[PDB]
Amino acid sequence: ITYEDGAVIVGGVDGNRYWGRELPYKLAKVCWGADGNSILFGTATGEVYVHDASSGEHLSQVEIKCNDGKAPSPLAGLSWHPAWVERPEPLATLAVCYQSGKLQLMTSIGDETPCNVDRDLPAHF
Amino acid sequence: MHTSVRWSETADAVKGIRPPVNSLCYSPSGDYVVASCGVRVLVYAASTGTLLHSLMGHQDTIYCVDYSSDGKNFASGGADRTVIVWSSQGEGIVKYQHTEAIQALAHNPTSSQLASVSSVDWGIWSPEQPKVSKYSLPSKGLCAAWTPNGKTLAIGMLDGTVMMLSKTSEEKVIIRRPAPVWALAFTPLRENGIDVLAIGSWDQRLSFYNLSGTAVGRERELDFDPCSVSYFNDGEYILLSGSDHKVTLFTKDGNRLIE
Repeated sequence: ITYEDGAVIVGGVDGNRYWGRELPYKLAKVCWGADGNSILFGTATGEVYVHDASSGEHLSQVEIKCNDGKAPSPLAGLSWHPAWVERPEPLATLAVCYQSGKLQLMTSIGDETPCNVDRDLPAHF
Repeated sequence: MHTSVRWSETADAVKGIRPPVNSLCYSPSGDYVVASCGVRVLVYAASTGTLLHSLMGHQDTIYCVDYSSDGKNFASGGADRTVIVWSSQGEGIVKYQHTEAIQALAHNPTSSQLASVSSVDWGIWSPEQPKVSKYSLPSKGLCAAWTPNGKTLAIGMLDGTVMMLSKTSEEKVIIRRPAPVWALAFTPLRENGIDVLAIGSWDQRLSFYNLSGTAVGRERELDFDPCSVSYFNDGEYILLSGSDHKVTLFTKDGNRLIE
């Protein structure tokens, strides 16, 4: 359960709060790592980070290239389907989408060759 | 596992003595190679090793060279009582002196700023804050190693004092080694969330110490005195080099596999 101020609360099935934090940046989109040990967050500006499931510290940042970087573009889609977690060559099931409509399909946290395919239309979900 | 030389350079002999290649660095991108010959920093490519840059800014011989995890700026430390911060193209960022000598340069893979290890103490130079606090140490340090997540910094010392002097936690876990600590590194592959530090103690011994100061596994004997610790295939193996005049690859347990 994540808020706009960056506050994150990871609760269990019953309600046992595993850990809560107040991250400094403004969160807008949140995903779950495919393996289940990483949590991907998205800033209001448009940047995406990878944190730990248990400790929650700032593990790394995803290498983005569809984002121009000139202005902070909000993001509209951030989903990582775990169907191929135990796949010898994991498919590009990660998806990062911005409000402009730039879709970037990565295969790992820090994939260097995403299958970024652009569309003219915008995107919301 | 077959090993074959692809390219090899050699520093020119001056007055009959070739200055040592004390340090070596690879870019996180995997292309830039940084070496230090004499008073001069040299830049090569990974594939061919062509001499790209020949920076001459240090007045004396260079001991420590480090590369940032971003792949933009690398800092080289010469024996001229002064640390110089350099850019990829060759522009010095800042040239700040130390008291008597500088020994090591460590870059945190997460945060941008680095930590220098010198005679008086280890200085913390940051791009936002030029002010660096100064404190006393028993003597001059040897090496340094940051955690891959930036948790703790380990200082390798000749008398063996390895201290967990981290800015986040003021608590210190003291390691005692009878031998000099010339090369210590933090594993990038953590199993069960354990922080392990490999120390190449110069009594021909390789030791593993966790963040609790406990000897992980056993102490492994070596046929040399290791002076350069590294990991192979992201924690799969460990690379060692020393007085054997040979490069050896060991398991994470510590057993010898292949020179």
